[PDB]
Amino acid sequence: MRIKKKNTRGNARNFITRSQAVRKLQVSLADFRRLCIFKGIYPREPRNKKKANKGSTAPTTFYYAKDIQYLMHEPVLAKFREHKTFARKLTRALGRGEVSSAKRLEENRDSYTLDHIIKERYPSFPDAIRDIDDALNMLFLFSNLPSTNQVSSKIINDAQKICNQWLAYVAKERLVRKVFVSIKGVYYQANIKGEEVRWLVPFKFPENIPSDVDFRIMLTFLEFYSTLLHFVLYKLYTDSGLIYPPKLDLKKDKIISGLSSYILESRYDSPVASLFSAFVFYVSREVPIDILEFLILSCGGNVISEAAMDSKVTHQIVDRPVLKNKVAGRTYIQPQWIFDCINKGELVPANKYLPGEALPPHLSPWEEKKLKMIMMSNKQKKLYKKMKYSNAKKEEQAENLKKKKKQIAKQ
Amino acid sequence: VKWPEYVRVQRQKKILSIRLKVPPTIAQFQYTLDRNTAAETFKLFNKYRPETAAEKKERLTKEAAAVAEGASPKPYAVKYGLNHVVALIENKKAKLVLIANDVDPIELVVFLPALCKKMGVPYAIVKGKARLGTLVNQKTSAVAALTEVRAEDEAALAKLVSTIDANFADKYDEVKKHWGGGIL
Amino acid sequence: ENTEYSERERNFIPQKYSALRKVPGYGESIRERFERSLDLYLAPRVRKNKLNIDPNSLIPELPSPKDLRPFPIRCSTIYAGHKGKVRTLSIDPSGLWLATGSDDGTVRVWEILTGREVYRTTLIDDEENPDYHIECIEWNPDANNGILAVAVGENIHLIVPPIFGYDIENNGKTKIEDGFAQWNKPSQKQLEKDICITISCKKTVKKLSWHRKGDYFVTVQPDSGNTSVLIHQVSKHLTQSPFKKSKGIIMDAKFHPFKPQLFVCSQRYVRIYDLSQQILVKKLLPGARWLSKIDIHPRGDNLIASSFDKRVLWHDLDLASTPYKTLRYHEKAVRSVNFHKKLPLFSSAADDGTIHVFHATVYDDMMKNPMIVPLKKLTGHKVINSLGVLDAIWHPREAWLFSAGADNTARLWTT
Amino acid sequence: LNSNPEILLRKRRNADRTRIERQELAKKKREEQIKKKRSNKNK
RNA sequence: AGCUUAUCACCCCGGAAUUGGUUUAUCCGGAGAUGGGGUCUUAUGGCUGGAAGAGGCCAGCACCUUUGCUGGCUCCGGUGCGCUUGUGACGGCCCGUGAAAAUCCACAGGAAGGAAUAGUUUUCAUGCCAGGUCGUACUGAGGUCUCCAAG
RNA sequence: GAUGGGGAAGCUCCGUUUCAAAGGCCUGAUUUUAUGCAGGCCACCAUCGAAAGGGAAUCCGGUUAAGAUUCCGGAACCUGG
Repeated sequence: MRIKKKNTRGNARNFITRSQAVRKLQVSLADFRRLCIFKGIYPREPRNKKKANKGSTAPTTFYYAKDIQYLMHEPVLAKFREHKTFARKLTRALGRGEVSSAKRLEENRDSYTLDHIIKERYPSFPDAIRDIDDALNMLFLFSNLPSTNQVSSKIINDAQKICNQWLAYVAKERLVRKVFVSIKGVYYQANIKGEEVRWLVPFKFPENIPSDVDFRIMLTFLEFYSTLLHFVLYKLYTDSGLIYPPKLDLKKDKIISGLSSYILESRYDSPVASLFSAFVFYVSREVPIDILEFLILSCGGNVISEAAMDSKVTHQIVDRPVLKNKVAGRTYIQPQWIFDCINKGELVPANKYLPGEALPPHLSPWEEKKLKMIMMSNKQKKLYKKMKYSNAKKEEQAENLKKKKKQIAKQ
Repeated sequence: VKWPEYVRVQRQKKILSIRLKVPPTIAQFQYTLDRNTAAETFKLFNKYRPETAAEKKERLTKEAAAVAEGASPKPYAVKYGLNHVVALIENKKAKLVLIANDVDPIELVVFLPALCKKMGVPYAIVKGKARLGTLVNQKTSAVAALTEVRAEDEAALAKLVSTIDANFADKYDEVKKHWGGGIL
Repeated sequence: ENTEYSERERNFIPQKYSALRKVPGYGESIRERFERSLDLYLAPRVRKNKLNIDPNSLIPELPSPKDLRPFPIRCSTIYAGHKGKVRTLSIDPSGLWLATGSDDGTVRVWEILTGREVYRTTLIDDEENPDYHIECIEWNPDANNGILAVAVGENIHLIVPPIFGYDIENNGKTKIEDGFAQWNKPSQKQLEKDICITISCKKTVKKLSWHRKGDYFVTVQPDSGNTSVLIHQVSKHLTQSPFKKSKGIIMDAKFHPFKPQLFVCSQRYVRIYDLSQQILVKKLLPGARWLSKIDIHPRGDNLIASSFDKRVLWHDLDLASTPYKTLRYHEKAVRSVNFHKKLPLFSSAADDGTIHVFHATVYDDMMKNPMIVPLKKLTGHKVINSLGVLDAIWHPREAWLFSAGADNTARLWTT
Repeated sequence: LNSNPEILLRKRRNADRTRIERQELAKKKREEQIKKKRSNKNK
């Protein structure tokens, strides 16, 4: 052989720069990143960064060559091109002054579907449920958003619809194990086909949207997770449960627009799923309902709200320092009791949960050696000193918790 | 700087359009109808878009779907071919003839303003063959005419004639004289 | 709130709330999902191996120091008499007369059990003139003759003291005057200071080492260029320069115990030179850069190097050209490293006022690599203007150690 | 040495630099929009 | 392949006419000579390994036999107006100032990156794999070119 | 000696950087009236043309009827990953 050129072989055809990926695809950076979001493609780290370049030490991100080289032939890229053609051919109609032909161009418009993009991403159903962890976190955030000029109302209404479908199913087949109310929101854990998904729901207050965040990146994630959730929910309902999609009662959606609405027709294993059976809870006005009625209906209780007005009831959930009525028939609880009954599973006594007293701390469900240092190498001294510092920074923080507990317990 | 061949050619043609002395049958163009009167001409002309190929197809299938199973006046539209406009003018069937100032061979439309002044047809040289194209389902039109009209638009058209006579033909009586393009 | 974002343990302030109604709508929630979304497609994904193990299984399995007795623990004899820092030491082969040297221009000889000053000789008269001081002193290894070398600046003074008597002394004296850089007859002032002979040179002598016999002694002068290593002999007054070139700057040179070869120890190298062939044999590459002092195992198999860049390196002369074990524990420049002669022990005196003592078994017949274990960190030495222990020498027959700090005080350590 | 195989996201660089940059850019386009409103009222 | 060996050139000390040094060839020195001391390139040599286990010269012992075996020695030097060739420092001959490119290295520069259950960097040492096509025989002697050259 | 150009009824000739749009790389939270790509860096020119010019790295011993720096034994080196 002739002397081969140096920096064109091993790591140079294994990886490519962002610029080289964009150029090779002949696609805009935005659309390159849109496809990258849909396909689940990410930058990868080579063992040599400069052999992955053509010699240069430079701030560079490396994609996998065969990954981009596999993205090139794909229906979604072709449909992006078709959207670009449609865009100019519409503004041709609009810019001239003809409205009827433009309106007709809307009628003769097909759009890209993210159907086949999931088959190649999550080939098995249990793999899709391993992703639904991050998928349900976007979607439940986007339900609790005011619609802006960035994000249309149709987007939020469809996202909220999927959210309500998810909440309805989990409360239907009784698949909750753990709850955790934090400052951030309310965490749930759910054995969905026996693999424990986790997801977060914010509190139902108006959310201050920063102008800092980019509502074009988040919209494509929503666009992928949305379709992914449609296919997941069809699979779940048509396997073990119900018809999809279920209908919604109009005068129920006028009252709550939550979870007691949206009725679903068809044609246990865990202690949590057997709890609250033959119990009827009267949720008061003061507590948030949609974060709580999900849990009651999931375990096996029943809900009658103060809100619905605007019997069999055995417990009332009230958050006031002064409670007015006080009947002999009901038992009076601050919601912390429910948030502990789900976590333990053993029905915690309501003696520490009376209206007017302070709640329990609410835990999450989640010499010679200095002399024998010497005979270690530098490649072992560096590592051992690092492990010593990592244990020290833990133990001193544990000492901080103990010292703070002692300083508070005195007061 | 270094430009392409065609860019240099169209820039050279632009400066050549100015710097030469030009014959008065040309430069009778570019002495054209002003912004208000042009907008007001199109506020009338936009009410008579020739029925686009899609609209005509759907309506004539509506005729078939109705009339085969279980009176109309003649509809008025703008008239838009040069063979047809110079047919309409000289037959005196034209009340307002609109002429583009920018035509690919200039020699095409040079007789037309003076033939309109001959026949007594109230013409207006309006700016843009693209702008005429928009009102007529075509890319370009070179000419647009308004023969007959609905009676709601009749008085507005007659006033559009009188406004164009006063604004265009009276301000540009000097344009039949005077060789254009003596710009230093 | 002072710390920059994304290099922060919590994305939130932890807060206490009495009621569930009193829980605020968390404002920085869109920011968290947006940043996670960016972390998915923009942050590079790497396959890592997390080393889930105890720290205790990183220390090598080494025998506990209690089963390797004896070794010195605490100090016994404090030698307080100097006005200047004890730069050097030397012990007689018999084991009483401990010689010291300082920048107060005063060579003092002490005992080992008492700490009494049995002798004093003063070499320079204008001592605080900083141009030249007493650098290195060496007793004669020969059995019962008592010849002491003293290197002060540009000349070597062979003092035979009036300590001993007549038999041992005149044995030493007749060994000096037998022989009759230049060798001078001592003048009147030089006769007062008990100097038998002075060997004057052009440049400053910094180190000295005898043969196993006591006939030859090697002297090293930095900045002497070519003749930076000189072999002198007393029996003939012959000054030999054994090599026609020198690789850069030389810091040390010591003879092999029994087989005739010299280990010239440069700044960067240790070069094994045979003298029966007058060639280079082996070349040691220490992992360190700058080499203070060398010492050879009494069986002549292994070797230690001390270093100004904090290293102390155990060279096996059978195993490789690299160090067998690099150990880098000291806080400052490793000033002196020395073997004990009888017992399997070696010390390491750095510039931090700290001597570390080590046990080192050497296995001769079997092809088995020598085991080196630490024993005790000896402390208590005073640091005088960023300067600790200048020298350390073992007692010939037992596990005692003589130190020498910048505190103008030598110390003796005991089991 | 009994090591557990797992995946690790490296910290996305220039996160703070771009964060503050977008914070500034948003405010700048707001102010430019206000200036456009006033200048259009002078027409 | 591992050590080792240097003219030139350069660096420090030193300050020179009473003019010195120096070549085969009269050039060199207050723009720093002789002198004292050092640094560098590995030209080309030496020792070591390859490697004596190979090659050579002998000797002895077996043989229809495709039947070889067994012992030695294979060392120590010298020399030149010599021939061949390689290399170093000079000196002439010119306004004649002395092909290009592939390839490889280096400097200036200061962008970027780099830590507490493997921080960043491998021009350091050791370890792994691979290297396609075509030519390759022979001759080549008034009549094409060219290399080696005993007494 | 193509290409760009320009001749020539034409077969084809002139011309070798010329008034050619001659292309190959980097930057980015996704590009602010909402998911249609923005900004920057560099300025000569395809190619052929040497088995005697420049050029990475292989030697010794052995072996055939005829092959050897190519085969074998031994011992090497270079280049790329």
